[PDB]
Amino acid sequence: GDTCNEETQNLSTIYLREYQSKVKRQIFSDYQSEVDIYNRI
Amino acid sequence: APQTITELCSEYRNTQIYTINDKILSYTESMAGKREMVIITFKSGETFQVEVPGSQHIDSQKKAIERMKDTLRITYLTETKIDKLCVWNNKTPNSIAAISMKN
Amino acid sequence: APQTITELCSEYRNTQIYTINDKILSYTESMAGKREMVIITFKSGETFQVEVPGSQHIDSQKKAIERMKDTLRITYLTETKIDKLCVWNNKTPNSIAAISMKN
Amino acid sequence: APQTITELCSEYRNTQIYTINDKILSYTESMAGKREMVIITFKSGETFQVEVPGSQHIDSQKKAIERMKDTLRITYLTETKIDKLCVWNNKTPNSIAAISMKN
Amino acid sequence: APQTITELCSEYRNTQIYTINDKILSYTESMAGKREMVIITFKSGETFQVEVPGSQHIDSQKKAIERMKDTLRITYLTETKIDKLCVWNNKTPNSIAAISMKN
Amino acid sequence: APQTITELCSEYRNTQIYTINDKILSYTESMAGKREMVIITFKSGETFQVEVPGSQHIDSQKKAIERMKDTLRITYLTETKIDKLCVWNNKTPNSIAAISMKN
Amino acid sequence: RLYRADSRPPDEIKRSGGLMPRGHNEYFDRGTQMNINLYDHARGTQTGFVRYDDGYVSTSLSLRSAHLAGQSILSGYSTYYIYVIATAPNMFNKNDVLGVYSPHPYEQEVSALGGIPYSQIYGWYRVNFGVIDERLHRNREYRDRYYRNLNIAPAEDGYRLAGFPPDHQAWREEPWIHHAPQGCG
Repeated sequence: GDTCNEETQNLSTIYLREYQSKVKRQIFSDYQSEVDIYNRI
Repeated sequence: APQTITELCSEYRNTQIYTINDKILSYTESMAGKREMVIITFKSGETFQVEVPGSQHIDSQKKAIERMKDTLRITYLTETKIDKLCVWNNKTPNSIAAISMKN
Repeated sequence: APQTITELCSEYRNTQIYTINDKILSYTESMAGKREMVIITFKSGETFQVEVPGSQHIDSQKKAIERMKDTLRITYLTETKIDKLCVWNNKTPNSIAAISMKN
Repeated sequence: APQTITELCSEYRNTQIYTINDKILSYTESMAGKREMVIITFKSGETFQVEVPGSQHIDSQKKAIERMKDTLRITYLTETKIDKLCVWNNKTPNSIAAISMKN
Repeated sequence: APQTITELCSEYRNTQIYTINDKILSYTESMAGKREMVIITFKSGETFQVEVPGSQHIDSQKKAIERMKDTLRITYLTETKIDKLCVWNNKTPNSIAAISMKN
Repeated sequence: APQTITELCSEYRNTQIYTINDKILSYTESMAGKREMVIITFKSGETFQVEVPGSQHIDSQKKAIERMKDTLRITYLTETKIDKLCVWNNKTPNSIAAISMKN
Repeated sequence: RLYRADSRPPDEIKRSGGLMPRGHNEYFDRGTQMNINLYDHARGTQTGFVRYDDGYVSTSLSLRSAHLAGQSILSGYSTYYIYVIATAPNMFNKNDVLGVYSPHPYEQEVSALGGIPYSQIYGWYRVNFGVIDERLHRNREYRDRYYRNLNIAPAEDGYRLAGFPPDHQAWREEPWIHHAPQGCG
């Protein structure tokens, strides 16, 4: 029944959300500033 | 140890929780003498700071302070919504004690 | 030296593998004195923390506790799913000892 | 404390606000002896630097100096738009005190 | 100075070059006592680690070990293909001592 | 005082200014005991290194040396175009002293 | 690379995070639980737009096709752009995933799941008065090393996403039967 269109929309969304994380891993990483852990501790 | 920012904030004196549910609008970083600090503002009009490493901080806090300024820079740069802020209200702008974000 | 988190985790008393296989849901960081910690929650209701550097910590772990806090921040902003957590279950909330992510 | 870059800029002798409202145009970094510094340039024509840590800087300012070089490298590599700079105009190129960005 | 990884590796007894041309498949980080280390695996079964601060290390390597770990976290998170790994082949899993990337 | 990599680089001995106007091609990093360094290569076919830290390097150049490797690491990942490199031609490979990026 | 005509300009595309499906304001926007469905998308038609409804943004395999398609839908539009997009797993070859149930088979489109992030866009040609300005304006945020290696999502990953309704014959035959979601066929 709707399980179909609800399953469809769900496998699709989980396909989306995981791809949206690949992209975030690309672009948000530009902003990652490393730290001198030996400096602050 | 506590499990939420709200429980964290209340073991403290002169603290208060603010609900933001918004991304940081402005970010100001200053290396000016005796004013090394970060100031952030939200479109709501609120302004908070990460204070100057003075004596009102026990030694262990010094490494936590630097960590907080890294977080605020990357949050502002990425546009991540900040949910709540636990602040010290005895000074202006309010001091940031803890921060939380949810996805 | 151990080859997997499960193995590395099995070498400690009071630890246990948790298969999360999901992205973090909440990130709470506190620079509040004597509570310099990071709290993470998932949508299953679980809550884990990175403990405040303290008494039951050797000096090599110190540089390693900071490392964990930085890793958790960027894993959360980017929605990277955590695979397995190897926590010490004798603290509350469960304290994070190791972490692994795949893909 | 002050609540914006301009109010803060006003507590020091020999400073001026520069409204950038544009992204950094060039970035130069030097690890050359006695000249370990950062110079940045804009479309408008100006050139600014981040002083070499000598002794016109107190201990917390050293940490603050490094942070600013971190932020400038990030802002450049990413074409983040800077808003206003507060600089000490009694140096050549002018020396950076604070920085602000708006989204 | 050697101008290549193949060359650099080539002068430590017990080294081995590895042509990987793939990205890191799993990343494990531990702040557990004495296992404060990173372990990375490749689809092709091979496991490698960045050892715990061994006493046989010099202090400029102290800084270089932490750097390597930083590199592995960002390389892993970014899906950047690694070219080769210079490693010590007398530890288990094989211990990384240098890494290269291309294109 | 200097305001360009050319102006700054002409203040030293045994220094040359190379114009690349190309992004990095390869990136090598070594934790190898005594060879803690970074090596980069471009298409022109030039190999440059960030030298290992040692007693000749004033503590000030120490921090500046670690910054350069950070810049070269993220410049590679971002595939950022390098404009010019001031290098000490009296060591092979040429030792990086300064670096500039533009646009 | 793939191509698509669109009336939306390069700064509106940057403002939204990329080329977005109808209704989706921006890319990482979770506030609009948008209906995603390949079959429903492949059959739809929006005036002034190349199929962009139902959680998918259609793209063509060539410039002359991208332009042909742009000239039907955006004819007269004093200005529109032709976007050059790189191949990545979020793309699905319509004809391949839907087989003989592909609504417009002669069309040949590679639809994209959820939209196209700005970092995945290569560049764009400006198109004035229905005539292509041949100088491609490049996108500086295009992640070349990341999108250089990736390819379109192979059909075996989309069959379950084919989105046919439950009673659909396809779900009961090859190759869809092997990947049919719960409650379908």
